[PDB]
Amino acid sequence: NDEEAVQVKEQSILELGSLLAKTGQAAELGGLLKYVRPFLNSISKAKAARLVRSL
Repeated sequence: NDEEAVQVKEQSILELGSLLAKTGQAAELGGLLKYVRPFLNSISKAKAARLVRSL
């Protein structure tokens, strides 16, 4: 379903974010949180806030 797509999208955000963390990116990783802003409105506030705090 769509929930699976959202899930793999989230783990894609974590994966790519980890890659940017390993490559030492600042503006990219810092702008990632701004880029995922509209994506956080498609799901619950709990997972969104958790993602924000994690990143």
